Amino acid sequence: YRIEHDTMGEVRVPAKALWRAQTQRAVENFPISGRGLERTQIRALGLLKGACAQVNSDLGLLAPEKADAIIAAAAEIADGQHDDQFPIDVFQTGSGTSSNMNTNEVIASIAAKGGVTLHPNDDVNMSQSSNDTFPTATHIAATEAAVAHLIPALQQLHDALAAKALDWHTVVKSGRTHLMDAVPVTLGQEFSGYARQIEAGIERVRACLPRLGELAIGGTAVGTGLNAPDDFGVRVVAVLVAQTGLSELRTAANSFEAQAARDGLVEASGALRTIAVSLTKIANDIRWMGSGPLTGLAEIQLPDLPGKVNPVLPEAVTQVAAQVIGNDAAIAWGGANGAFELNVYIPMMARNILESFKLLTNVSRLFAQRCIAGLTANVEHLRRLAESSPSIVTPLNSAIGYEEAAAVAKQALKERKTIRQTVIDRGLIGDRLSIEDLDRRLDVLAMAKAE
Amino acid sequence: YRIEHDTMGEVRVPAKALWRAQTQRAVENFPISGRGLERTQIRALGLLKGACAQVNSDLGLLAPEKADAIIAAAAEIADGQHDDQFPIDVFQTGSGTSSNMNTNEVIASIAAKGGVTLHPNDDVNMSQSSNDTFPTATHIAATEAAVAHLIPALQQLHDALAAKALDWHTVVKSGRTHLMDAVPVTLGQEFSGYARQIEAGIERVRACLPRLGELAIGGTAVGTGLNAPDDFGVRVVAVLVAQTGLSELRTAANSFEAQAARDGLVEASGALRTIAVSLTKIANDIRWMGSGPLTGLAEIQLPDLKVNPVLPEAVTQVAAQVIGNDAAIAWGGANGAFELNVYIPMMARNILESFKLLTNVSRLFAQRCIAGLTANVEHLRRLAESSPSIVTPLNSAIGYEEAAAVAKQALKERKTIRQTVIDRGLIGDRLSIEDLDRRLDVLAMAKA
Amino acid sequence: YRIEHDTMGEVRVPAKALWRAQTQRAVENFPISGRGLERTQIRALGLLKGACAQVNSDLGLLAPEKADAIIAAAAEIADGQHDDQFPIDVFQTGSGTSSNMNTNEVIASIAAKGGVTLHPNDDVNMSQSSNDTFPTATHIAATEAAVAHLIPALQQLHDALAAKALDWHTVVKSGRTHLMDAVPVTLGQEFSGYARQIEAGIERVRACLPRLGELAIGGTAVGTGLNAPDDFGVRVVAVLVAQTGLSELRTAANSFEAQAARDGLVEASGALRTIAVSLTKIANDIRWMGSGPLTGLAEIQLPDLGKVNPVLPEAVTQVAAQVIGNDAAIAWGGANGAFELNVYIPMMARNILESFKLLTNVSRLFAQRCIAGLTANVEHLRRLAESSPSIVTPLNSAIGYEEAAAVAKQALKERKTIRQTVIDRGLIGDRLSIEDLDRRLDVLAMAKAE
Amino acid sequence: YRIEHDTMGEVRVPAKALWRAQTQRAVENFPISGRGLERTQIRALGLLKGACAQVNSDLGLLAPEKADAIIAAAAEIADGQHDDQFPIDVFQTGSGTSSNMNTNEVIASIAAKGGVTLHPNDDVNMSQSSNDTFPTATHIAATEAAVAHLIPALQQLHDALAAKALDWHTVVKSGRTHLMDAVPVTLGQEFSGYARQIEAGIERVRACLPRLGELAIGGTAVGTGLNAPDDFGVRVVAVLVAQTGLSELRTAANSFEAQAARDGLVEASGALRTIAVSLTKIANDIRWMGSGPLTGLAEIQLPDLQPGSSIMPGKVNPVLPEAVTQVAAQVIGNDAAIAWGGANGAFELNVYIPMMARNILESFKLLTNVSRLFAQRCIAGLTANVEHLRRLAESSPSIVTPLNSAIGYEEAAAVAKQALKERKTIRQTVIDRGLIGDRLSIEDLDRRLDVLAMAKAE
Ligand SMILES: COc1ccc(S(=O)(=O)N2CCc3ccccc3CC2)cc1NC(=O)Cc1n[nH]c(=O)c2ccccc12
Ligand SMILES: COc1ccc(S(=O)(=O)N2CCc3ccccc3CC2)cc1NC(=O)Cc1n[nH]c(=O)c2ccccc12
Ligand SMILES: [Mg+2]
Repeated sequence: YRIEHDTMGEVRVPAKALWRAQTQRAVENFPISGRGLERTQIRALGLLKGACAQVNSDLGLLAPEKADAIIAAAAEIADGQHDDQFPIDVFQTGSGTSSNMNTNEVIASIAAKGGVTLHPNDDVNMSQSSNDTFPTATHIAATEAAVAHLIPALQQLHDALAAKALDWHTVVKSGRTHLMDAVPVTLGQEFSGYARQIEAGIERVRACLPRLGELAIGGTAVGTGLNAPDDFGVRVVAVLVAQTGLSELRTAANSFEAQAARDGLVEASGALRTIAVSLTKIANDIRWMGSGPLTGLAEIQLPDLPGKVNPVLPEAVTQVAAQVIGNDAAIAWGGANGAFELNVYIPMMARNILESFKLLTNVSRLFAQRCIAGLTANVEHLRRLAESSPSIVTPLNSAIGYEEAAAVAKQALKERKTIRQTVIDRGLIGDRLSIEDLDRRLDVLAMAKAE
Repeated sequence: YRIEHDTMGEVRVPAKALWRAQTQRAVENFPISGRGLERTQIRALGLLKGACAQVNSDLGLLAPEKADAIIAAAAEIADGQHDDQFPIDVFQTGSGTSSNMNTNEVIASIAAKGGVTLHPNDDVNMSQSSNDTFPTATHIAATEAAVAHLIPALQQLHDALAAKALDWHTVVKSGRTHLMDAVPVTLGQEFSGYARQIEAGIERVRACLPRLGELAIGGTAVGTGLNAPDDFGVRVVAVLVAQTGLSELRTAANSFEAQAARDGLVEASGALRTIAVSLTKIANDIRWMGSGPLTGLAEIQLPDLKVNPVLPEAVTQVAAQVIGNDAAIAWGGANGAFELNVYIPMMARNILESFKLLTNVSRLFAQRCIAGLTANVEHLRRLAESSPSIVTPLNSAIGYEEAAAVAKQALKERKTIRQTVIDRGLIGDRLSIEDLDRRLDVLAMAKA
Repeated sequence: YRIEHDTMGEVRVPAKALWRAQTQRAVENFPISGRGLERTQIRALGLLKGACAQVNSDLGLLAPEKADAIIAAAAEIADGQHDDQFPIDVFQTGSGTSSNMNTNEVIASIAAKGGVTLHPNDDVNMSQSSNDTFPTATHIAATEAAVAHLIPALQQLHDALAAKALDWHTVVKSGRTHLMDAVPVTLGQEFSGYARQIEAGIERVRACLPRLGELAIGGTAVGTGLNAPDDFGVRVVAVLVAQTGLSELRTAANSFEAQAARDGLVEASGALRTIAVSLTKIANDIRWMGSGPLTGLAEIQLPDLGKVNPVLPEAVTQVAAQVIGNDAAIAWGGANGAFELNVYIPMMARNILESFKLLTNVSRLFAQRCIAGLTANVEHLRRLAESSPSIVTPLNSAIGYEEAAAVAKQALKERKTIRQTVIDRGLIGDRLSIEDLDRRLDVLAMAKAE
Repeated sequence: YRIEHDTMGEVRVPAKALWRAQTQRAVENFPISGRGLERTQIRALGLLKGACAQVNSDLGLLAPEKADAIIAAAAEIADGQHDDQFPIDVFQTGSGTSSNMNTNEVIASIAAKGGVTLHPNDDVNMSQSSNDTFPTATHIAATEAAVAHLIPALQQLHDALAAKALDWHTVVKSGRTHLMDAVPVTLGQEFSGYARQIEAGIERVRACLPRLGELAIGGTAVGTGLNAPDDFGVRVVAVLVAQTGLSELRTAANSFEAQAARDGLVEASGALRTIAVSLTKIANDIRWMGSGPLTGLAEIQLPDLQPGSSIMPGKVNPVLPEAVTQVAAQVIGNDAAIAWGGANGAFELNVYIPMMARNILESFKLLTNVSRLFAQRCIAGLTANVEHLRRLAESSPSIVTPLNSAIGYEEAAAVAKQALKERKTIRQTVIDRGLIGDRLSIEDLDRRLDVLAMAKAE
């Protein structure tokens, strides 16, 4: 071990570690979850520290040699070379200051190897505060997870569901309302519904981006921008947009709102919770569709991970959905409980919203590729049940009367025959209606209003 | 106390009641909460039945005498004249079919008083099903609640907060982070943050309207539109837009999504939940600011309705209720099956209550709390003059090196920057007292 | 439209209103939800005011003619005769002081009609504060809801489920795991599981009562009992226990915890949330088992209120959703007390008391109008159990797993019993008698019932 | 690397991996969270497989050399020696069958290193199924977390709060109701309330154990017990209780309820949710009482744990109350996830077990760890600003009430008005208005205005 110090005194630190005294104190203060920042969060802190040093350099506030060493070290952090040098618990000081110091200290150590002396706070934290940096890194990570990862994953799941809507356009089957047999639909129409739920999910994510992409950087300790250049925020955002290509990143509309609250994470988590609600309905219908092979609905077969496969992907999707709903409740709880100039629930809110992004992204692509794409429909079976359902007797009423339509439905169900065969077996053809009229009235695909 | 004849026997119905047998059976079946539809929901059911009758008349499917009687009876319901004719529990069949039939029966009874005979099903429910009517009325009610009521109430609260942000632009005070003394801010800056939260709230509600305003009407039993005209939905929506002025009402993008799911309600509830989260921070800050007057922060004085912060308490309690309602909505939203989500009456109760609570408490908070707040200006300046200071504004006078030495000695000896500058003998040609006091001025440090 | 003169001006009060100026101001201050206190919280406020007057009379603090007038007026409130005299919104001052004052004013107005003058504060609120009364009434109402109403309702549902478990003891059917076919169970075994869920629900409600029944009365403004007799709490609780028979009512273990927090309501709501979770599983299984009549599971028929919509399972799952939401609102209020007082009490009381009422009413309806009248498709369920690929495993030691897999495939394709398939494939002989086959494919024995 | 053969083809497995083909398929099937089972779940799966092998040996179903090898391998897993051999995602098949097979495969691989051949299914999974094992291990883990870790941690916090309540028995201060000035209390009374919240928290955990400790073992695939000995569950429970000392473990009252539902986890989460609600109140009150030191309430001082800021060099922050309130938020979210999973079983199996297990065991761990840290690094070192607190109590308008019977409520109200206006003590204001004489001696004033007696401390 080695001796390091801070404004509170002296601290023993692992002789080898890139982090310094403040990080070590936080390792000792917060042994709670045993989990630290995720790859996406460390990448965002690296991007931000690089962009700050670039702007400080551009404003002649920081020596070029120091800015260059920060930019190079921060690039190594953003690329993933130093993940082991972020040991601090998620459950740390609410502003995320410990993690901010962790980035500063690691950057200084990297620079030192390369012969450059950086002061973690006077150089690596120049023009910044703990209060504006950690939420900025959080909103970069959440915006990147929304734009670069979740939206493309939902688009892949949308396309797989729309492809089934088209493939199954004429696959007529029983409708089901209240779980009870209803007038006909097609599997295609039901999948067009699932596709619309996912398309609307993408619209929900896009609608939250004008506020999710807002960054606190430049507001310093309390939102006033004291101890930063007046244009720090607009300059740093311009660097982050050019480096990431995320045009959704923007300076906060109000510098006080951006630090006193995290309402943009609450808003975004509501979009994710809505997707989790949509995915629950889609996955539940699909596993019920596959149920059997004998005693269930046996409408479709899920691909094996023939008719006896456990619906394991639907199970993963509905478990992810449960986790997103829980995470959402934790996010709203932290969101509400800010005071005055700072919301001090940022590390916990960050853990939860980034996890929700990751789970939905990963499960959506698996569901699309390994469940949706390989579903096969029991087409003739579905049509035979639709043609045999008491639900389709209604259009006979005007030809044969209510009482006889009811007797047809009862006999068809008891004898396990089609409506068409029962109407013939009861001797109703000629008297009340012709074969041509019967085939028009009982055409189940026409009844589903599909072609 | 009259008796009626249902195809499972004899049903006694109160004599002044306009509902008939199906509604009276639903009253007997669902004695669960003892609360029925709200007036917003009754109004929306009246609007939908008048619009359907109009379109069935325009298409020649319904005789103009019957259409006229349905339209007149529907206008009375939409006008609030029959809010006592809807006795069915919220906790009813999950399609809302019972309340749909309640509307059909009341219109039939209103029509019969003017000498016209209507069949509740064949005439008043023509081209509609048991499953596309109650979700349509729910979305009409929620869209009206968002556009005509909530957004203007939030704008009133925004304008009250923004007016204080301007009044108090130079009312300097101490910042607080982690509840600890921080560098100066103004009371106006804090109120500018509150105003932005409510402005972002209005943006959040606006953002959900393209989906909240989607109506299922025309989809009939399963979403296929069987037994409705092909253009029923588009024609009914046009009548509803014309009659209500709500341009946000639209036909569903997908007629299956619009009946299998209520995801539009779940989305909208998320916006309301975010507003509840914002209101909690605003209300909490305001009651803390008003706390004391000896044991608290005593920064502001709330209007009296030793003043208890009763409107901040009402706001925070409303916020709690919107959070619970939101959880119930998401639970019902997720539990659809195949062609129908059967949680509609519960989801409707919860999202329409959330709209109403937020509307009503926002206007009360704006008018009877925010507008009348008074700042304790001299107290707030004394707190600002006790905040930590920084040496940065001395750099141009004593240089980076001396400024850094001032900062170190101030921390070590637990002194202010100001006293440390004086104690180090730094007052001279490089730095007058005037210049020290101008550089460290607390309102300049708030950068207003 | 009669008129009243306040400490702050004039107030118009409805003529047939028994409330006075403080209530009317609260009506004007809080037009938020349009919903006031429930019948159970009005009753509890009457109970509490009667017992407080009894004790103030017993200690010689209150003239007995005034105490008698309060006791008579409070009894009318407790008996539900004045449910229309409580117009204040739920969303009021967070201590429930407005509703406290509403009760004091209504009692004074009832007393006035019988010739007795009571000061709402000095007489009806004697020894009490604005902060220990409303939460005491909340905990009386919630404890009475748990003990007199919800437990007996849950016991009625338990007994209905258990009676089905016994009637269907030998009704063999396919198990289902992951929604896929599995080895046999009986409908009786499944209903015995539902019954245990409800019996465990009753255990969960019983387990929260030591803390749900804790009353703050006597703690006055901050929990110290300043301006009350030292034994006010134990005296008032003893009168409430004697009058109501509710032995679960008790003084708070800690008078500060009883006012700074409402953790007993949060605890109780968790038990109600667990019951809602159990009822969701039971109601969902029942509506799935009734699905059809052609394209669903068609295991049972629900009674009308095999084409019946499952309307009571829909009522039960909707109520369960409301209980879950209410539970989230209660926890939110519970967490956000400050120092000597939690000021979310009216919101918490609304939510907890609604949850109790919905679960009570829907459990009785579910037991009586759904569970009691279910009918099983007994022969059909046995035919599917006897035709399932899941039951060929006990053939392996006779014919090997490869021929057992061939039997399973042919039984499913030809829609025949495993028994008939084994006979049709010519496997009856020295390796397998008809009697040994019938032992190996005895699906009811595979379910291992009593 | 090193190659293997499934029934569905050839699988490559890391070289130092003790898992086999089924585990490697699950790794490829569920790349969702990148997080697998925690230490406590792995331990429980080890305990369970050892107890099962012991019972199968006792009943003469499993050869003793095979049982001894499973027992030895399972003890290594339960001792935390193999925490890196469970790579499967939490978000797996909802019965937890993947993690069950992972345990069977790791045990077979440990035994093979000692020259004994075990079939992961026919030996290590003997008398068990893919559905009654993972929920049994979940309930063992949750019961152990409640009894061995959380209750002791909560007791430590209770004792720290109760010690402050006693040290501060006479530390008089103004009450606060609605955040407004109220009549006197002691800091000791407030801390006795916080102590009771934590003690009630322990009572809530104890009250759930009769159902949390119920185990599905012996139920097999659908709860019937088919393909297992009639008494397998009571025999496995007897072994677990004897080896662990966990008296709360029991065989389920109903074998169907035990597999079709996880209501015991929903119930236990409710107790943890209530503790999070109590901890929120305690931690919020403490950081408010520590607020300032110049612009806040400055009632107490929290022990300094790390530098608060670089811009404000000497500012120190209530970091432990922030950790506690963040944990509480996580426990409330976790609780919502668990209830959601608990409600959505179907027929003979609830298929939300891995997700419900992750959330319930995380809530136990966060609450245990943060409770100990709050007790040792915050509560134990709090110091009260006694003279500040007494000065405010002695200047409070709220304390004029006991003057009423001497000078009347109108004159008492004038004393309060004046004191508050002129920033004086009530005692001094009563003097500066000449009221000491006939109706009121100087010692009679000091008896009426005794702020500690007004707090009515036992
Ligand atoms: C999950 O639903 C099923 C699963 C499998 C099969 S099956 O292909 O394996 N099948 C062959 C057909 C048959 C012929 C004669 C006797 C019995 C059977 C039943 C077995 C059918 C079904 N549904 C039905 O039999 C539907 C049904 N129709 N008519 C009714 O009167 C009736 C009464 C009660 C419940 C359901 C029914
Ligand atoms: C809800 O499940 C059902 C509902 C109704 C009925 S029914 O009684 O109305 N019925 C009579 C039997 C029959 C005879 C010949 C051809 C078709 C049919 C089906 C119609 C059966 C079923 N289930 C099945 O047919 C089950 C089944 N068995 N064998 C399979 O190979 C198969 C393949 C795909 C899907 C399911 C199956
Ligand atoms: Mg003070």
